[PDB]
Amino acid sequence: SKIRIGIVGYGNIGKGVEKAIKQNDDMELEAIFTRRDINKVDSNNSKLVHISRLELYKDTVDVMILCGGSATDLVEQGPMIASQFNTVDSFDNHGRIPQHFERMDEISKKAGNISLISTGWDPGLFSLNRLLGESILPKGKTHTFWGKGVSLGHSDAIRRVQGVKNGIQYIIPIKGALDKARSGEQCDFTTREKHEMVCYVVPEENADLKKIEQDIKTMPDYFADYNTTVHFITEEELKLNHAGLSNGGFVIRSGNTQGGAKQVMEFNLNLESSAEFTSSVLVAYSRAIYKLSKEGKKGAVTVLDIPFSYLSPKTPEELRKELL
Amino acid sequence: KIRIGIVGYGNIGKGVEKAIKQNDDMELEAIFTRRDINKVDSNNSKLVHISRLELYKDTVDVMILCGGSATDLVEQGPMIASQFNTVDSFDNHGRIPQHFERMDEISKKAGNISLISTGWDPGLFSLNRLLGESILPKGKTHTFWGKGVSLGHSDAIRRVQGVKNGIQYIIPIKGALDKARSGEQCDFTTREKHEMVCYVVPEENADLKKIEQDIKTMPDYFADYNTTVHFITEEELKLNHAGLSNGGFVIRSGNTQGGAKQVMEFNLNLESSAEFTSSVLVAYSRAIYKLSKEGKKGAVTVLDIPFSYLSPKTPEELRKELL
Ligand SMILES: CC(C)CC(=O)C(=O)O
Repeated sequence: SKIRIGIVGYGNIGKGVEKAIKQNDDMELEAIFTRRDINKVDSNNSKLVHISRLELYKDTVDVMILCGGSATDLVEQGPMIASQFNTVDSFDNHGRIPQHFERMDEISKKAGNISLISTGWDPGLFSLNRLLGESILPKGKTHTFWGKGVSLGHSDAIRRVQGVKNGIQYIIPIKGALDKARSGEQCDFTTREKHEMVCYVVPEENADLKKIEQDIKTMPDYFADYNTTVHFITEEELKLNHAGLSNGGFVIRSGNTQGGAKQVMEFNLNLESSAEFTSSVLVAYSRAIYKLSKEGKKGAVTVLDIPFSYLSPKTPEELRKELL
Repeated sequence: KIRIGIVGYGNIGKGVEKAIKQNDDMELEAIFTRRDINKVDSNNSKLVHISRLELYKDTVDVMILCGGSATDLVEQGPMIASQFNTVDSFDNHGRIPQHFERMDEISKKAGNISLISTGWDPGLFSLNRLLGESILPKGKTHTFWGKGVSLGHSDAIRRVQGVKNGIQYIIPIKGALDKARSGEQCDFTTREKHEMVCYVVPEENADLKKIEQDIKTMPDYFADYNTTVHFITEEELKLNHAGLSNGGFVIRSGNTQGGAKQVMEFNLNLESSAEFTSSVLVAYSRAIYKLSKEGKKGAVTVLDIPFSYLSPKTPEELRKELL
């Protein structure tokens, strides 16, 4: 009696979800809903179904994983699906999370369904670890760093600079700050001390390299506040070595005991494929939502409300014997 | 406001006392000791003889069992659970299933809740082993225990004839640790992951030292590890081996469909191992308090508790701040 999963959106995350479901013997992919004309997108991928027929799958989908195609509804249609299915999404706008919760909570309850919002690595796993850290060590400081990954906005920003043909940006934690955080010494970090930015640019012929470097570095709202390095490369090297699909980060709680003893907790991720990891997280949490939906849990929930036991297909006894 | 009772005043109990002070929503009702009334009125404190534990019915919300002995907890845990909600750090992994059943039976019948085996391992490390396995079902989990005392093995060596007193350390092997992190995945033998270093204060007759190295051949505890053994004086052990610091690593190295290297790591660097356990116990007491009020009964483990229950903040404050 497999868990029937439904995927909304067939972008990198939707594709990643489909893949991860193959690593989970207790799950079955029922359908992948897409806005694209599946008449063209072929026909022999039995799973593809046009988004207009989503409603027809109310009795065949236990959990719908929202992988926002890659446009507006990628922040606007959790509500529309929630009224028909139990949902799981990775809404990542931290500032608007409180509001997303309320919206999904109303719709979820009103429909007698459960909706998991803001899961993934951050929000998601990183959130859980910040929580754990400040709960276990009430006195101390939390430090989150976002490992080497691309900042889409920044790459577009770089492309706006005169003389720049193409390019990519990376935000990278500064080892100095990581070491200090990991050491027991407490401290607050300035933006400039936590992360640096590295750009790899393909210049237009001629252009003026020293000038591009300074236009990027002094760029307000993007690089001005960070130590920024600019490397010049060819289009080939960009395509070859800057796919930009990797990422990671660190969540560190530096606390002090009562007598001044230094206690440090750390959680970190090293992901060769950011999207596929987010997808794996989405899938695991689908198992939890399915379980909670059966127990009649109603409304919206975050990773903060879910016991880790629900993420596993093993029985409580098996977990206590093998992993505790 | 949450009334805490501390059972046992060893290093963990002491650590719990101080940890409670770091929590505004908590209050220490009493510290229960098994020390004879052989005292100077005590020496003054929050210390109360264990025989009076029963008098605290309906004045204590959670009894944190700080005993470091899993063997004693076998019987003591059940006794307390029949009277109060409890939280313990039963650390004998092989016997957890039994401890769980016994505490479960007892707490259920008494309408109380009993959290067993919390701390850093069992506890935090257990949670991360589960998280790793669930997130990356296709991979390998590797746990290492940073440099520090292993305690059990300290008493273990204390069984070798000729050893009066001693201490033992477990130390992760950098090579194994780095490989685990690489995401290359693989299997390590016990010997490839940790090494053991002992310091022994010997003799009962200026005993045989070559034989003392009965430690190296000791099944289970040692032998599976490259174990070094140093002989020192009681004096040396006292001033140079107060093994308080410790830590460890829990790494999940996996691959997603396609071979992409994905690595998850959780680790601890603790200057005061006992006090960290104390902090963990206290935070979990809050969750147990909350659960008890919800009518939850029976035994639970860290695996059954949502992280939100560990915080005094409101569900709204957590989403606005930490999510
Ligand atoms: C989704 C992107 C537009 C976010 C962004 O601005 C960035 O990553 O730099």
